[PDB]
Amino acid sequence: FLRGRAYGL
Amino acid sequence: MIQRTPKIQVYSRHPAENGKSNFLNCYVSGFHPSDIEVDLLKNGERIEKVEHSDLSFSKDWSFYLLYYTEFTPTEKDEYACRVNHVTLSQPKIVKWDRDM
Amino acid sequence: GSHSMRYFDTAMSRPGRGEPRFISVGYVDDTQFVRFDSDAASPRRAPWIEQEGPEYWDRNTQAFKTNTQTDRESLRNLRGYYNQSEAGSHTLQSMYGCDVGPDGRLLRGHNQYAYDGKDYIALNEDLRSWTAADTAAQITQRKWEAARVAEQDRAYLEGTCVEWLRRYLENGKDTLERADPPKTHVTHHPISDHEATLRCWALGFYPAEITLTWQRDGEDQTQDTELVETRPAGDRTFQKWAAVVVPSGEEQRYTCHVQHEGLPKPLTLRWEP
Ligand code: NA
Repeated sequence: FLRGRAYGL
Repeated sequence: MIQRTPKIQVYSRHPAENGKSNFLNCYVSGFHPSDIEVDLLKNGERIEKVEHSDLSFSKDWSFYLLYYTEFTPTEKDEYACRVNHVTLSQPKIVKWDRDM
Repeated sequence: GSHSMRYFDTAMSRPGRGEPRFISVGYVDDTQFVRFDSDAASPRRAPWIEQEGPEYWDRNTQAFKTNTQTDRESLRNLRGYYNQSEAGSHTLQSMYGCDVGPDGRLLRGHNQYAYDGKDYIALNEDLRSWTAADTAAQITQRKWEAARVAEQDRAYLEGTCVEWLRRYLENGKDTLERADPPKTHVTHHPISDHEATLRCWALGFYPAEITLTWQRDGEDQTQDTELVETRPAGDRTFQKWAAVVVPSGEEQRYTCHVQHEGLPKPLTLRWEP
């Protein structure tokens, strides 16, 4: 189950 | 930036025996960046149709890929894997050896 | 015993050849169960994932779309952080997921990043603080602290990640919780009149973790042993060998020792002519 990563570098 | 040259292994899925169908594998690993060219050779000639795994990497961030094709080994046919990468001045050929 | 779920994500810019390619590969232990690829011609891997419904896939595909956009934006910001030109190709990788123990409780969480093959930032084991590799990553750290990103990552890792890994382990029990022991043999090849190679083989094993060693008179030959990297067979299983060069006639002083989860206890092998 994929984490949706909303914050970038 | 930093670059890592591929390690290369050429081998069969199952122990090789002449006349019995098998898979020929070329495993490339430990490399960076990810762009890489891999060919399987039969008697020096590129096998036109080969499959590969989905790009992934190890805990140390280095990439790996498995290239493979179905084949039936015989006593005379020679197989090899030919690999090129930015780290390599020219393509590197590794011969299939049944004992490795 | 213990199990892990991990996603390995790679974003790679390619100036002049479109937007950066993004690929995300998910694993339970050494079994790949899913792949999302921005270059996939048709979006529609493991059998136990097949029972998941359309709602599961809707949510996963949305997450992939978000990650594609997030990583493409990160690649753009990273070029700035390192004063790089817009002409070269660069790579952003991340790994994240959870490890659980035999009882299925969280053992630890993971969320880390590398840029052009170098560690950039990572979520600490406490799931509350960051370790930044350089002054660029310190910027990300500042922003992530201000936005309470770790609190959200801790939430996923302790809840959702573990919940789904437990579910996959339950549905995929027959393969995910089955260890296949190595099939082992020793071969012997003279390299001259005076020396020969003994090669200790392990084939058909799962999972990949294995220990192969040679001993001479009960002493480990770490320095003299050639060890190849563990390699995939193509059919779920893995292979490995270890070789030593021995003086002709001294072969019986050498023993190969094999340790693997699928083995009740270590094997001890010798060349048998
Ligand atoms: Na830090």
